[PDB]
Amino acid sequence: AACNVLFINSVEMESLTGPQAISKAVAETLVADPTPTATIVHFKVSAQGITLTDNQRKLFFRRHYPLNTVTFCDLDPQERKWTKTDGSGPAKLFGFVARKGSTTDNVCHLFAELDPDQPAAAIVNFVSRVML
Repeated sequence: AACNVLFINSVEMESLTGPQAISKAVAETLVADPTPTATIVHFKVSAQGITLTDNQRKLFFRRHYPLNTVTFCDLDPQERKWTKTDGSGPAKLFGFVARKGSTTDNVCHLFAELDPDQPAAAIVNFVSRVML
C-alpha cells in the first residue's frame, strides 16, 4: 500500500534508536537552520520495505529502505507538530529508524501526515504490523 505524506527531514542518530531516536530527530528538525523544506512523497509499504518517491516536484527522485534495515516506526513521543512552511495548520509528525556500512549507526526519517484518511497513527500501525 502507498500513502501520501510530507517528507520532512533525515537525521543521523548514531547508535540512538527506538522512541528516543524518533523524539530526538524531531527536536533536531524543529530547530534546524534553515528550516527543512518539506516535500510531498509517495510512501509505499511492501514486502521489500519502504519506498519513497516524489509526488511534488522532484527534490530527490527515489529512496528505498530494505525491510530488514527498518528497526522502529512511531509517532513523536512528545506529540510535537510540523507547521508546514505554508499554512493549512499543524500536522502530526512520525518517522522510522533505519540502520541502512555502519552496523551500529542509525538514521531517522521524519514525515508529517497530509491526508485525513491516512493519519500518522494508521501509517505507523501498518508499518509496524508488516515490517516490525
